Amino acid sequence: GPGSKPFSVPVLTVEEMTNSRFPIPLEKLFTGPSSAFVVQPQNGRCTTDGVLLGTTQLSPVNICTFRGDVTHITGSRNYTMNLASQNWNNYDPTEEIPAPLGAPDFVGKIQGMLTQTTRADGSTRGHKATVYTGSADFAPKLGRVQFETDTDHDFEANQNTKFTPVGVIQDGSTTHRNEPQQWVLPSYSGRNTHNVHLAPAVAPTFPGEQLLFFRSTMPGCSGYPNMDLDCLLPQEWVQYFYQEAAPAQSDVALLRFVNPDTGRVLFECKLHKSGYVTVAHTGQHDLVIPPNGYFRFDSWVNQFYTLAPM
Amino acid sequence: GPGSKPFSVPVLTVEEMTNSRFPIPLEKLFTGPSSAFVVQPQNGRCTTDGVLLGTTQLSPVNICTFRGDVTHITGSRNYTMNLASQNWNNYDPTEEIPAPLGAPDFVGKIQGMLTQTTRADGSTRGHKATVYTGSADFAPKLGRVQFETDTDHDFEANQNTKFTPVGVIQDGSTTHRNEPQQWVLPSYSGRNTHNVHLAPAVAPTFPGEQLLFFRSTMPGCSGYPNMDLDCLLPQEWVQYFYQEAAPAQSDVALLRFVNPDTGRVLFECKLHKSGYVTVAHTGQHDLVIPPNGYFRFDSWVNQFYTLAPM
Repeated sequence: GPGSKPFSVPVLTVEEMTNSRFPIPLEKLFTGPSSAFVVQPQNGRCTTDGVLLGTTQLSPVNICTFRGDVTHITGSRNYTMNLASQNWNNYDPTEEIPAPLGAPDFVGKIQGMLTQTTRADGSTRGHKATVYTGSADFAPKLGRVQFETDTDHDFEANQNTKFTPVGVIQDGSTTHRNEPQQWVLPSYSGRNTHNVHLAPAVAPTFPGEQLLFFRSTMPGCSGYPNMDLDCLLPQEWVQYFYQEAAPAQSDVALLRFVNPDTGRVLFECKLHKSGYVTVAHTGQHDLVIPPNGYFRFDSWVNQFYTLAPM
Repeated sequence: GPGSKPFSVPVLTVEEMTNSRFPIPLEKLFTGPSSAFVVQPQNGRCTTDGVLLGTTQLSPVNICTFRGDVTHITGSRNYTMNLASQNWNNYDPTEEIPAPLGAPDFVGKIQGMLTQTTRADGSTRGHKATVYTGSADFAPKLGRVQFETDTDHDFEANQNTKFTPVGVIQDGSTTHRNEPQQWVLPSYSGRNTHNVHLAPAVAPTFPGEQLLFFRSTMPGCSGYPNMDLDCLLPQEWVQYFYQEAAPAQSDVALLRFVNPDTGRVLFECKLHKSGYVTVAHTGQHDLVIPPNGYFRFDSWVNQFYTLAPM
């Protein structure tokens, strides 16, 4: 970037920031144990010195979008989308990425709208549509995704078509909140293929520590979905580290979460250079924060620094 | 004072950035005359020293969203939404802004989805919905808007409801591309009321200059809409100026648009302190830019600096 500032984090409140895993605002901070799952999201991954990882790209509005053109599957209301790149050029499967940037990084049924414009006359059309990212034929890395829609006839072939995500759904005849599964990665090249070029899984290692999650509630569109969505970094931090690209002077940036209403620190945390945050706590806990609170970088420390409990 | 923290613009390409007037990426740059109509958008308004204006707020995903509770209009598929604030608290109509932050700043028919969760059991529902921002009863400043939907019964009252925008429609006539009207501000308190606390209208005043517009194509959902959408500043520039808060040393920052493939400047432009851009050109022109090109601040200059023609 064009500046010449030492390392910092942005002065932004949680509510001023955006989830890096779905195009919705952040609402709250949450910490819980993670030994019972694998935490390997591919969106919202960036080192503190500005290296984008996984499927992470810069604008939050592109997260969980797809673009391309569609072909109807006869005898259904389903369509295959042959993907374009984000700027409508040809999609290139040989790029060293797990999937097109911004592709969904969790297994679930994401609902939104497919929209389309006919080039010759500028006629337009749009329908509700869902992508099941755990389906065998979800293969964005190969350039193909299938959508279930509300039409069997009202999309043209060979015309620009976009999917805009809105929320998630669940089958209400089944155990409530059984999906989405935010920590289950899709198989980006389809069932029984191996993902490539992934951002690594993350876990706290220091005793007494847990991940700190930046949490939103995904809109629900049908049934009884699990709408919790946790990201490792706000999108604005991805954007800021990309732009600043300040070298990490140690493995960990010590951050204090400041309450400007009282002038006191509420808690401190470790921002790991590979791009995730830990805190000293044991158990599930919804943090209760001043709405005008923000994070502040105070010191470079190592991974063996002992945090004050919160 | 002299020696103030240096101003800059981010190193981001047009395609890496986001429209500040609808939650979609930027696609291109455009210049044309604007003397016959008023250019007074309320989103994407910020001074170079970081003062947000109009209805402008920080995250692009919130633009053209609404949140609140809904009330069915008997005998129709229409719902009144009684607005909440962006963080689900009560909305305050006496705040010194034109309308809730991020509200639409153009007259048009915006289609998306209304989604809702019932608190007691986590049941959910989602439906297509259109808001007409030129409607007599479009009064977001007062805390009320109307949505035409695809249901007459499947929303509950007194439960959190969100509108997520997707794109625009055209109907009510056979004249193509006559709407949306991107430079017509809504009457934010309803028909025959006066708007308040507006960001000012902008115009080129220097002979031979025109505004430079940051352009996207809104998705279309029905009919033959005009999908052009021009903002005065990318959302990332709003975010960056807010965060950096570098003092303006004059009223005009000279930017050069750099082509890293050649090392040479393609064009130069004026970034006015009050937050818009002009170029020296006469006529309508779609700029042909290298996709990796970006803007670079080179100097503060005087109001009446003469730009190189482009």
